[PDB]
Amino acid sequence: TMVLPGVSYNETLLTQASNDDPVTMPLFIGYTPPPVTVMQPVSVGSLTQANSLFGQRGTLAYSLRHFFENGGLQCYVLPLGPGKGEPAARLQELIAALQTPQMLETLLADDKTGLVLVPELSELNEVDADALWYQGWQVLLTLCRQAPQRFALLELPEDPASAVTLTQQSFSADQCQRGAAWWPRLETSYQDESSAPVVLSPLPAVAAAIQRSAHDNGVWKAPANIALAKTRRPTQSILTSQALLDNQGVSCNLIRSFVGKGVRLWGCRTLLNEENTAWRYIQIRLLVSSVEHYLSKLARAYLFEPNTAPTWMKLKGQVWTWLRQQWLAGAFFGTVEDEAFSLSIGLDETMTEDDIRHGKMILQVRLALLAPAEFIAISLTLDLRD
Amino acid sequence: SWLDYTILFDSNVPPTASVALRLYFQNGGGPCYLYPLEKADDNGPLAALPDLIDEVGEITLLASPDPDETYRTAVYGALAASLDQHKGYFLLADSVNGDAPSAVGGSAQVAVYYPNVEVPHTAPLSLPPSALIAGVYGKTDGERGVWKAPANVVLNGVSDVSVRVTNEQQAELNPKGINVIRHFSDRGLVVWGSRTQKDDDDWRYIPVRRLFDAAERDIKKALQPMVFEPNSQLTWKRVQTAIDNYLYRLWQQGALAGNKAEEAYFVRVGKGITMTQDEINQGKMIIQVGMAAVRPAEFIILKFTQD
Amino acid sequence: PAFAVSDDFQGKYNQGKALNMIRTFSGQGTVVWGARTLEDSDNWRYIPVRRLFNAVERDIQKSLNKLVFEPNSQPTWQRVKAAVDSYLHSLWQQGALAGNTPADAWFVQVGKDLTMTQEEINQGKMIIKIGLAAVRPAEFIILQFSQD
Amino acid sequence: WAEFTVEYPTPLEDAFYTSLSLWFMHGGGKCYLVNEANIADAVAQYDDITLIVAAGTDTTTYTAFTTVVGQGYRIFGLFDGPKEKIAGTAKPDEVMEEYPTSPFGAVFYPWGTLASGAAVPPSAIAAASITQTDRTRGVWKAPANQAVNGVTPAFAVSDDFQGKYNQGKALNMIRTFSGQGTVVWGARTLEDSDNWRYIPVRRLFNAVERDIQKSLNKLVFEPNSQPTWQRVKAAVDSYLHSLWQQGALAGNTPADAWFVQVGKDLTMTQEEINQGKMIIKIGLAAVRPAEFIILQFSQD
Repeated sequence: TMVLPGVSYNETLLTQASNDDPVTMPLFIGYTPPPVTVMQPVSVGSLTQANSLFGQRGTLAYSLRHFFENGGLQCYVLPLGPGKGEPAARLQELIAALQTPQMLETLLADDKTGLVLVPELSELNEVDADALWYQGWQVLLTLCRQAPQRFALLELPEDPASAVTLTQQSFSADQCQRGAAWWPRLETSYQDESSAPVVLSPLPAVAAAIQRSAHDNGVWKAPANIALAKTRRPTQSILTSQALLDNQGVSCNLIRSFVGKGVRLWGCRTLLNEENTAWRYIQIRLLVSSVEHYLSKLARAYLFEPNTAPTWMKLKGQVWTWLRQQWLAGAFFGTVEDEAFSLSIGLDETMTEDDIRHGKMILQVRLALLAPAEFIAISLTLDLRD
Repeated sequence: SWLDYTILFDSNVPPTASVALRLYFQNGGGPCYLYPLEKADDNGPLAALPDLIDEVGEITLLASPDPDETYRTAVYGALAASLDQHKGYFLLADSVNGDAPSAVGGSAQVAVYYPNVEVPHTAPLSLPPSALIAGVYGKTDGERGVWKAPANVVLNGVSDVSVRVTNEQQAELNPKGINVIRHFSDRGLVVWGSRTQKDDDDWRYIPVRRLFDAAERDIKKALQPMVFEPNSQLTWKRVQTAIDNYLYRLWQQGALAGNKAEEAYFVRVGKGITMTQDEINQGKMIIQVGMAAVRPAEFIILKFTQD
Repeated sequence: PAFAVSDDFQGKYNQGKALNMIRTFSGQGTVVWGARTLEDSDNWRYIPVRRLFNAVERDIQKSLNKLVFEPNSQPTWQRVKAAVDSYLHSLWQQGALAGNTPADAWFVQVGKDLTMTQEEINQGKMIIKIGLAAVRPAEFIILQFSQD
Repeated sequence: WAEFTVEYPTPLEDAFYTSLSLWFMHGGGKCYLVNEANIADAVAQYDDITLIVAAGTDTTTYTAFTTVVGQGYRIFGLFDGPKEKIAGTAKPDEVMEEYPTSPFGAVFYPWGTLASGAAVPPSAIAAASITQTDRTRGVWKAPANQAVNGVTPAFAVSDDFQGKYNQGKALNMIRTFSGQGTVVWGARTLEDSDNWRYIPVRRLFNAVERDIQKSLNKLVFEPNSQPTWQRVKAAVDSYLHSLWQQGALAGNTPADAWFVQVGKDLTMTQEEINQGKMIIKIGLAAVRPAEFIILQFSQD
């Protein structure tokens, strides 16, 4: 019938620590340069790591080499098999390889890149390709569309009207939210086993600074005006291509070789060929997505909560804590926090008793927006002064 | 999805059913059903079709992506009777030429999209657009809701229309209301017009028809648990409130075209009003409810003046 | 249930008499369905309105067995009248029989010349009458949409 | 575990052996084990039984379960899911009617097969989540994120076959994630009703009164007086208020978050006082589990 003091030990915890953001991670999705899987993404430490595995030669393997030698941070590699030879066959079975439903089951169960990249589109210039330019991208658009937050990365045909008529085509807004191209494909200083340049896609030199500027500056500043490392020049300037200047098809990203400075990147404005939606200016598309990744990062923590107003307040301190720093890190607009970000969870401010008895837990997330300073509208005034 | 379709079914080689169904997922997501039948005049399973749709409680839209006319008009007449007992259907249809089909003559729930759309495949094959236009209703109800007419939405992935329509015969086809797929230079192909078939001022618009069709199906599904309760007064105020708190939430998100007053609903269930004593004995209830929906804004007129 | 009946085979057996099928729905299952007795007259349908009158008198008849052979006078008439309506008022708040202003829901009366006149008092009879309006099931629910 | 091991030093593989292994792996308590023939008996005796597991035993089990709730003894039983691999192409409800509907129970499909040993019914497995729930915090907390140890589900189920069976009834499959591993998932009773979904809010009132109804047994045959009535009211409200300030029940100004009423005519009028009867009544605001999460963006 008796009982001891029951000293009753217990303890508590710690650890918000979740931080990752692997949206800035790129994926190299080429074939195998001739014993990997045909299907899995593979992390890359370095070119000294990865390009020494399976040859520094191939198509991927140079654009492998063209990544960290342009200052990459880390890329991922999804090999695709020994591509056949006769690249017009290889780069159309690839479509049938893309037409496998086996893609998204490795893509939706990937959650470690946000950057979808195949640099192998230079062979499309070698070989109707414009339909393959079209419908191949149409695959890539719908993939990143049905992906939660992934992003297609393209390049144009350097030939005019092969790209112009390509831009002259029907595309939904949601895919034009996610995906862009670069018209000047690059003459690298890579040697084509000879004196010849390896004319590579800009895409690995593109991807290197992206996560790096996302590492260094954060995403919110810009991608552009970045001198490129191991390239002789962009193979074609815009001065010899007065086509694509018609802004009736969707926008591009130009790449320009400068005189007193390097080949500076000259385009960041998404294929929403549009003036008012804040879904041009690619960094804006991607700044939100990592925050979405960051708020999903903590959303699943608060999973089977109760529906109480104090339990709302527990989250309300957190985001008010977190984004404050981030706006004070200059990632966001506004000189006060109140115009920076605003929260609106409440009893009938987000929810109702129906959603209390449906157990919904709802919040309204506000943010005001910065803008980059793209153009220089100078006016002069002499102002006589007698 | 498209993944589990490849497991259960197959893609053959000669054959347009596998092509017309993958264009549904590229436009808008969501699951879908399918009912395979082989012979057009096989009126065995065609008579056994409408008593299979009722046991699944969800079915809202109806379509048929088959190319030719003899197969589609055999279907459209098979389930044409199942539209007028008010369970909540809304089918789609295509037109073989410049006028509407006559298998369903005049009804409040049809919609006709005239020009058929082609698609490249290894000569490009034509395709009746009733398949991929079902997927574009799955995006508008996502972000904008039911009460927005899908017109400015852009078709996601096509080459060109089969026949190029111009504005001078748009004037003829926009009455006798049938819709149209248009082509523009800057933005490509786009759907255009959101008018239903029969043209009295009761329901001439797709969303005003589809707003009353969805508001009934949600309250009818939840009154089914209370269908044998006594007809006293405390039951009346509990039903009249749960309907009041449903239209008020839908009013304050911009779907009932009322002003800043309350005048968007007059739900009443009393006994002095809306009923009397002698139909209580043959047990009944009467729910007089009424809304004031919002109309789409077309024909914007400027009329500049000097002062 | 061994069979799956229909939605409409209920319909032709709902008038005249009261088959009252047992039908299984989605979600809630194997439930009973329909509460109707054998006649169709507007006084006696709806099985719960029969059992309400069937059980509201088997407790009054059980109690009044200890009140027989009591003097048929004035203090008796004001005591049964004040004891019955105190049972109905407990039954009106519970939602058994419907009506506002609970003088409208029932009535009880007992007297000398409204009922049981002088000659049938001399034979010993003590007659009363009470009447009350019960509730009925909402078997049919119709709902009307409009635009106003 | 000790007298269990002096009973069973013998490593069996039958599910009850795998149960008490798993049960006492999570601590476990003074838990009983009666056959499929003597359910109601000790329940009528032992007056403590809170949980009813399914050790793969259903047929007489469900009847005896619905027997005692046919007299309503304030318990929460809980059942097993079906054995293996619904194809999910079709057939969405025909896996459910084999289980009696009640506000009392769920099935927890995947047959957490316990890769150390034999395939364990998740009646035993989800009870371990509860075992580290009440030990963690009470009953109103939903045992829906307690992760169990070394038990492997037979099936890594879905999100959509999961999602399409979240409704109707109380499937409540037990799904392995990252981070949280083989964790319990989804909390809902058999009816999808506004009064009863969300098993802890059912189990709250399953627990809210068996203390009270027990406690006042000492208090009958007492003079049914007014100063009795107020005094009885005076004890509960504070115990509620604690339990409110525990955050077990929702609602500010907690005489809003409940109410309580007892008197001479607002409750328990004259002749039934004269019949000895007293009636009381309360009603209250409880929490509801935040099962779902949506969230809204805007750029303003």
